[PDB]
Amino acid sequence: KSLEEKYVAVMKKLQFDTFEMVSEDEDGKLGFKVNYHYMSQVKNANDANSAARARRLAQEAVTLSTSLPLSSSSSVFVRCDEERLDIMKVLITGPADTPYANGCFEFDVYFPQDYPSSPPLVNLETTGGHSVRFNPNLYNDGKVCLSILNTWHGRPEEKWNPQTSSFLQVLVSVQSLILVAEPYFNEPGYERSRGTPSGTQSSREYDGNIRQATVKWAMLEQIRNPSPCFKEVIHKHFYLKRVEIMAQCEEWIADIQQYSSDKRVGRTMSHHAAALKRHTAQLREELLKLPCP
Amino acid sequence: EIDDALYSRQRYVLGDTAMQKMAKSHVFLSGMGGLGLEIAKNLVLAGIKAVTIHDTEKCQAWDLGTNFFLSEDDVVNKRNRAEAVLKHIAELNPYVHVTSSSVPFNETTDLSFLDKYQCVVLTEMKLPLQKKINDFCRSQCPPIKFISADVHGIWSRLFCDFGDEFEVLDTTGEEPKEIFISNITQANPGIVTCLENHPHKLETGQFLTFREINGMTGLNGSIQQITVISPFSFSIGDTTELEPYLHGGIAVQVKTPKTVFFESLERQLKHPKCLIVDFSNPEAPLEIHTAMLALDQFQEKYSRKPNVGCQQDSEELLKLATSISETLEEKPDVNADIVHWLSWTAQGFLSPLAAAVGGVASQEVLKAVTGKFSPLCQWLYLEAADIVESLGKPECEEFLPRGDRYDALRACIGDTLCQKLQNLNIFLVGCGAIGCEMLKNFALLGVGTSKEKGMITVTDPDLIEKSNLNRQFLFRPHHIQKPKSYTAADATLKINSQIKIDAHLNKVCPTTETIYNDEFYTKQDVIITALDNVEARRYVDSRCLANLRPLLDSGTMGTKGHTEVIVPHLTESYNSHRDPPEEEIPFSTLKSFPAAIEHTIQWARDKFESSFSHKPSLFNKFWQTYSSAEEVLQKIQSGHSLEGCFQVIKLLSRRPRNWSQCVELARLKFEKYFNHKALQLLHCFPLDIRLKDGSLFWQSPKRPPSPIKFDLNEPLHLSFLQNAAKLYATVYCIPFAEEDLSADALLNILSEVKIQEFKPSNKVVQTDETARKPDHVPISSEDERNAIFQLEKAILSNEATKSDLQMAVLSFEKDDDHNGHIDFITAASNLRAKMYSIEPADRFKTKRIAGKIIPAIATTTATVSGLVALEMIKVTGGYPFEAYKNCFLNLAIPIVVFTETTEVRKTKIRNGISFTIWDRWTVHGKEDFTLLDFINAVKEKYGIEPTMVVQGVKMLYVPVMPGHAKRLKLTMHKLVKPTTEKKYVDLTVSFAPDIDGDEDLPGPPVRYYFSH
Ligand SMILES: O=P(O)(O)O[C@H]1[C@H](OP(=O)(O)O)[C@@H](OP(=O)(O)O)[C@H](OP(=O)(O)O)[C@@H](OP(=O)(O)O)[C@H]1OP(=O)(O)O
Ligand SMILES: Nc1ncnc2c1ncn2[C@@H]1O[C@H](COP(=O)(O)OP(=O)(O)OP(=O)(O)O)[C@@H](O)[C@H]1O
Repeated sequence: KSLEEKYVAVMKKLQFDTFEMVSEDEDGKLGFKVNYHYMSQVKNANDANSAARARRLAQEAVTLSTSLPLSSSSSVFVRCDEERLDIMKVLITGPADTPYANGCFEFDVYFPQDYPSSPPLVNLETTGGHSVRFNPNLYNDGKVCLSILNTWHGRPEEKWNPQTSSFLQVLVSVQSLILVAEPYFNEPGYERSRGTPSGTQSSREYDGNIRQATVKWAMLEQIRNPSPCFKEVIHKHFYLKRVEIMAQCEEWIADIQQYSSDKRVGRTMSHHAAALKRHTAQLREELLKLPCP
Repeated sequence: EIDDALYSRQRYVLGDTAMQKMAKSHVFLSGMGGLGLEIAKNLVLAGIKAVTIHDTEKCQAWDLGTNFFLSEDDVVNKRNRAEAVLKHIAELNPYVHVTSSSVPFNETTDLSFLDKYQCVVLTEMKLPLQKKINDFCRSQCPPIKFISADVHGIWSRLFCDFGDEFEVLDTTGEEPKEIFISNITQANPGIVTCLENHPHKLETGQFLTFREINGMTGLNGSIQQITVISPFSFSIGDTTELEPYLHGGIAVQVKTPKTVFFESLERQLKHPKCLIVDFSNPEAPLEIHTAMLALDQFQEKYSRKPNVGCQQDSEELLKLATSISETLEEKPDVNADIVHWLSWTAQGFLSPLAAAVGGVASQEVLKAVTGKFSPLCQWLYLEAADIVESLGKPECEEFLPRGDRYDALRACIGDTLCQKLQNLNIFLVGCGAIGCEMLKNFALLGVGTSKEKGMITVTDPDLIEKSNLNRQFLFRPHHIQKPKSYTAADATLKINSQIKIDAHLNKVCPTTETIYNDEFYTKQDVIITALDNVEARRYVDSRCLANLRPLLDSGTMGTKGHTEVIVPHLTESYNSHRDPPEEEIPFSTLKSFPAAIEHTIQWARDKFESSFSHKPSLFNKFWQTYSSAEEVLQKIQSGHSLEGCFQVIKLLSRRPRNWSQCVELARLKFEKYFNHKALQLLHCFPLDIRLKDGSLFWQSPKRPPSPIKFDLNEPLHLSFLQNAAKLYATVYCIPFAEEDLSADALLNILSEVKIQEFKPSNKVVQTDETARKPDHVPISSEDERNAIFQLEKAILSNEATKSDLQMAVLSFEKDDDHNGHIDFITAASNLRAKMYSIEPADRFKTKRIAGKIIPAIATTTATVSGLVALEMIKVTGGYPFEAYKNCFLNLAIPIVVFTETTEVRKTKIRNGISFTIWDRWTVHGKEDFTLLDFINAVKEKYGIEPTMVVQGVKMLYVPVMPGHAKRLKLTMHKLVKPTTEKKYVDLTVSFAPDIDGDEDLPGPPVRYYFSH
């Protein structure tokens, strides 16, 4: 619990901060010092900014600086440009007891011109070159599907609301819906297989694949190739949680080996377990080589 | 036969039944002043078969200020007024047989020759002669419709008399309404309840007909008269004897004919039925009628109009008005100011008011020969007293004539206001019909004719089309496919050679903001918009609000029109209005469950776009992104997920190579669209399937689809096949001839084509009316290997050249009939309607709806242009807020409503300080001036401390942002990093609310200057 308290104390000071992601030349043409998803959208945005687009963003900044979620199980970290508020990056640590447990994911956030009349645009960058569709609502291309973002089917009350919806609500919905312990059932049609042996078997297949992919990208590629906006955050988080990470990966290796005897899916479990062991050895080496922040 | 290519916009207003009656009507028009010329022009543009203009007066120099066809040569030759303009009028519409006459009119004149005319219009005629003619006209069998119109200075009079009884065939231009029935009870009277989500929107006493009613099957085909109970219920009479209701039911509104009564002109002078146009003065029209009757009696008594500034004439006119007023039924008090101004401006002639009255009178004439709308009953008085009321008591020397062409307007508004008008700089956006009429009004008023300052700038990018000749009267058949702005500018100078006009082809948009910068807007004094869309209106309104310049706006939808007046520091801007947008049809309703013909039309339009605009563009883009099909094969074999590769492969594998294959593809598309879809939907939802509550799924608004069987003998099937084949051949660049379109060839070609047997898939059907179109379905491995095989076969068959990998893209042309886009859309929509038992539409309605063609007529455009030009005078004169009048009119009823423009709403910010949308705070600084200095200066100047500073999209300073308190010490130039072009910069500021946790209160925009 002392580790939890230290994580709360340290990462809280690192939850919200500025970062120089955008610079302009002598004429004013935009040039970016970090990777970003909406390059064309940013470069094509006009200067006819609505006052609401600034007031709402300032109020959201106050709300984020005051009440960003924070726990060693799951936390939200936000970085915004020193000059442009409409561009942001969001780093989320996966809640425990899920295939995303302790995995850190980087998101690119853009605000459209008519914001807050329309939901903002969020894209995922931790897909590992679009290799893995980490969630049924999170396609490998980086698309994020949510009712509040109008990118997922739902009732109007679940949709975007310029008067009541907020970015904090979006983050809470992301944590509560995408990073769940049963991502396989998020897909339509698959949710009705919940409780059936075939549905549970397919869920275990998907969860093993997601676990190995998370270890590969959301942990190993993050420590090896950290994003500059979250470099200190990622190192501190992995150093603080390192023992839990190795324990969790050994537990996952033990869990996936339980289904290696399966004939429908067992070979996939064997392949994912071999990949997980390789990535676990690599992660253990990296954590042993990781200096104390 | 109606020339649709010329008349379509007017047809969408009037209808074929009315137009086929106007083709057999003769109209007699007397008096060729400004008002008579406007009426004649509107009637000729409308397409009346025969018009007989008549006038006995000769041309004078005074006439040039009211007539836009006369020339100085006409005055030199002393030609007859009617014959001097007969030649020019005929050019407006070659289909119209215009004639001229000059028979003297007086007491001894024989009126028997008038019987050959259906309608008679009299202008600038003595009252007793009008009385005699009206007595003769209404006594004929059938009665001759009588209309009288007059303009005296700033006062106008319009009168109608359509006989003892007039049979109106349609009380309004609204389409008949369809009401879906939710429940009906067996009661006396039976209470009918519509679907609870849609309002009743009907009135007691109307007639409805019923169809598709289950349970009470006897109500099918019956006609009932309803009584409104609630905004969602009504009663149609006793239904207890009927069967028990089950479900369904649709009621249709029936347009019953209505009879309107009129009275003789001589008796109508007492107790006149006057149309109220200003509800703040419900008794003004009666006073105006009394004053005009007194003026006519003065003309009878003295054989001359009152002289301007003559107190004796004004006193005599007041005495006559007082004597006349007591004879009326109501005995109103004589308005001294109205009589005084009528005496003051008796000899004047205000052109914009004349144009507005001419438009209204022409609409009444069109109603007279068709009965398409409820006519005026009976008097209508339009005022312009606001123009001269703000002048106080100007001297008579301002109004005395001086010999130039502007004596007509000088006697109306005085010399100083005319001088102000001549020095105006007006930026006219859009050169449509409203723009052309406004340019004609400018030419008549002499706007910008001063050699020192006056200048008019008109900009429009569109070219002249044949359909524009119907209402944009400045153009001619030989001006087709030439710029609107250039042609209008070159035509305007003929009306008034002293005018100075500049024409531009630029579209008004942010991309062209460089030309129309703030310095240009500062130069202009008034901005007038004749736009046809909303986005450009909002952009122009924002620019005018930024530059603090008045704006005049107007728009016409058929017989409805409105005028918007915006004045700095006085009225709200156009952006302050946020009326609800067009309601989108639900995606599930459009794709799967259409209820009305409009849904099928929209579906056909979307299908056409996706088939000939979207997918060919994607094909071209895909084959330009990747060079060769072999490269695509190598990439997909290595797992590369090229953007939409499988769809492009599917398009490539189905590419036709000759006309026969195009016909086969069209046949397959017909089968897929109109047989397989219905079978799939019925497989998902059988006819007897029931919901969770046990109610039948197939009930209103949903309708059960029926599979259609192909049959080449039916004209609709042949039309669809021909259109689809031609469009696909054009897209695939397959050459063809008209002989290939013969039904014999199509039958011979299709005889060898096998029709694939249908199989039911299990695709999810979206029944949610709140859902939208889902994104791409994940491609299965089977589809992947099928695409691989298809493109490998294509490569083997050498179908991989650049010609194979490019397709022509078709734009949705709608004005031309030979391209066949409208034909294809009509055929597809009618077939889809036949699927769901929806009543089929026709080609013209499909053209109107699919093309989003806004109905328009010349009369409404002329009226709104006259009103806008009238308000332009008030804007130029700088009159107080009370003088400006927003207008909304609908000539169908007819109804004209004047209303004070919306007052600007002060927004309280803090501690009693308030600002308006026109406000903009300013701060002057220097290079060592800092952000903290900026905050201190703002707080000192306006008594309130800023809480955040924003430079457009860039954030300058927000307290909650870490490390931004350091920016207070930074110099303004360094933190802004501005360009040397601008001496200033615009920032957005917000302030602290009274309550903690509330959003920062938005302040007015702030302009900071980098130097003093
Ligand atoms: O592209 P869309 O305009 O949305 O229309 C598509 C398209 O039909 P067409 O190519 O004939 O216009 C599909 O065919 P493909 O291009 O994918 O071959 C067809 O899919 P099927 O071949 O499976 O019938 C689908 O129909 P559906 O969604 O019922 O499967 C239909 O959609 P709509 O006609 O409803 O637009
Ligand atoms: N942003 C803009 N800047 C300048 N002119 C514009 C702009 N948007 C529209 N227009 C002009 O508005 C005019 C509209 O004219 P109008 O309403 O009489 O109908 P139309 O476009 O000529 O014909 P129809 O609507 O019947 O096809 C067009 O001539 C077009 O050039």
